[PDB]
Amino acid sequence: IQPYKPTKATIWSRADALKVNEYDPTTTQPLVSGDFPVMSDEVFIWDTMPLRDIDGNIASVNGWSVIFTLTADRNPTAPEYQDEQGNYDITLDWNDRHGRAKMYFWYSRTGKDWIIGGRVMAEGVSPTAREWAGTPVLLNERGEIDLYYTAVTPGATVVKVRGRVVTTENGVEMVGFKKVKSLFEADGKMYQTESQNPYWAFRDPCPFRDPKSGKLYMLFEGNVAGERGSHVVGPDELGDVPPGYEDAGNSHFQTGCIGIAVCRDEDGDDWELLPPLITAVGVNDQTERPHFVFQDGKYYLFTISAKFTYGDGLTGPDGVYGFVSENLFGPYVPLNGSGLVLGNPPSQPYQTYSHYVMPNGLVTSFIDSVPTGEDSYRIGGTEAPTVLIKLKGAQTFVLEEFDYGYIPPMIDVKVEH
Repeated sequence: IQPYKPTKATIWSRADALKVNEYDPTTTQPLVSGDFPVMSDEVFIWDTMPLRDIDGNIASVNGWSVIFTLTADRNPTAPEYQDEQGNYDITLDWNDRHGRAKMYFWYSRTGKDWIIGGRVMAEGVSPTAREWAGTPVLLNERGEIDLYYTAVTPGATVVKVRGRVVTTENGVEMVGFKKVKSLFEADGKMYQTESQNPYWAFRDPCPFRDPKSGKLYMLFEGNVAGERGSHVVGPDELGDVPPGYEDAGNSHFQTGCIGIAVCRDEDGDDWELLPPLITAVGVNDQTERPHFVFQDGKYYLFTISAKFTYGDGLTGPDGVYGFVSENLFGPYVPLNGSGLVLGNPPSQPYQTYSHYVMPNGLVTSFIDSVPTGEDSYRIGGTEAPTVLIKLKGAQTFVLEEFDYGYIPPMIDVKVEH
């Protein structure tokens, strides 16, 4: 017997979070310009999911780059959105996007200047009217895709739907996305359920093939199981806080975690829930859109979090947080000491969200709210400038800003059927 250290959740502690520096130029997103272009006058987009293979390679098909987006109609003539003076209030329309979210696709031979493709699934295919985020996985040279996504209301279920991409020299179509399959939902012993917490998270599936074992796993956002308000911020959740920083307040209401599941097969059909990789009890309620970069034989685990969902007595920016391990199952340590990788600038704290770090170091995000004066601001619902980061040991560094929605491919796949 070679005894191995047992698998245990890595704790993101309050002491770790106290290191978060909102004013670090190496971990701040470049300022978004108030004059940003808008992709569509018909729909809002936000969460953006590039087509990729199971190993994480961003993929074009016959030279066409493809992205999937969470999408919502713009409703400029809706009476509900007319203000006191009978003028359209975009903020109300934008805030209602989540309740009417649908999966669209877009394509481009340049990895930018996206051409809208429309709905992935015909209306009525999804068992829930709300389609929330996940991952489009290109399977083979027949152009078959497994779209892993979150079916929301009733409940929140990780699901997948098989279809295929068809290309011509004029553009791209998504066909045959007809049969949504239930994979798993929160169990209540490892991941918190709606019964335990009306505000529970269970979403953002990120399937991947482990580069070391070759087994299929899948990350998702969850909360630590237990009735809302029952969790305890104990010595491990507090961590090594300095004198005067012992008070956890009511931070036991913040219970975010990064979950992982394992597949019994190579087709991603039958999944088993595992205990979480990372827990943030007392630190942050929302460890969103968990995803990996594999580099230098290490596991870089990224998650998107918000200022608003920090534990009592803690703060930090909206943006990218992350951890690094030698091993898939840890132990993980916080990148840059605190976990902060790419924070919004405090002068434009809501400029972007739902970032995605790709294996080439390029980080895509969508524009939310950009200030244009003392009280005035613009709504995006469009792609932000891509920004290159470098991963180096347990450090990250912002390097270079690229064009709006620049998502170049890492591989091209030759498709016919």
